[PDB]
Amino acid sequence: APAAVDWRARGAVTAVKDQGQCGSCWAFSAIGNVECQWFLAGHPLTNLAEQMLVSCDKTDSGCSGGLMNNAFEWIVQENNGAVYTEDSYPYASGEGISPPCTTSGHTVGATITGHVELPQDEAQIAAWLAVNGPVAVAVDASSWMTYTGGVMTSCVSEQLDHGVLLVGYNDGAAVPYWIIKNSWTTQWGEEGYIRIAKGSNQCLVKEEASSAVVG
Ligand SMILES: *[C@H](CS(=O)(=O)c1ccccc1)[C@H](CCCC)NC(=O)[C@@H]1CCCC[C@H]1C(=O)c1ccc(Cl)cc1
Repeated sequence: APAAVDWRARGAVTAVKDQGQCGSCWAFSAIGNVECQWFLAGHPLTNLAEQMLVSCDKTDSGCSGGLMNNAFEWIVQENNGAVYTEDSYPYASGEGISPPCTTSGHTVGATITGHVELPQDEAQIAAWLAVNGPVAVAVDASSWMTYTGGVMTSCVSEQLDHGVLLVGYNDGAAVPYWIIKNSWTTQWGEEGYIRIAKGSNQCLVKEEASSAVVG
């Protein structure tokens, strides 16, 4: 695999979003992944609608949490593969209450056919991401509240509680790291991103790595 990859530099990653006071991280993780996969399938970079999952994916629990894999399955199994544009289905859960699903008045922005579940192995996740693009992951982010930058080297790695998006890595740096997109505005971390040390399963990053497939 390449020594280093950063999908942001290819133009493949949308702007950092803001989940607000809702536990909808899982939806931002899944949607961010789809956004990138859709672009990498040869389509214009498009902001897609977390609110569609938060409100309409009843396998998951909206502002009380969810799984990215369930989101990918819901899109395929319950919405004919379709993901609406953010423009047509704006986020409406920032205060912590997700409104009822609305099926009308939205515009399809992307489609997916399925999803893959990646090995629990940082090297194999990196090799896959180098070729196929950004990957949704679950992490322990309990220690992330105060992060303002730098490579995180002592992440509390005890329980999965957050969903984020791997967009790159760097194996050659003095402390090798993952490059991770979060959903807590650009005011958090490194313009909304975090780097965590790579190779020691920091924050349990290898446990639940997956990606949508665009056909
Ligand atoms: C998003 C994480 S968060 O709210 O951004 C956050 C806040 C403080 C510290 C760290 C993170 C949500 C929060 C749910 C509960 C408020 N997390 C998730 O949805 C997790 C994402 C990865 C897999 C596990 C998942 C989770 O905790 C969960 C899934 C399903 C159900 Cl029913 C409940 C929880």
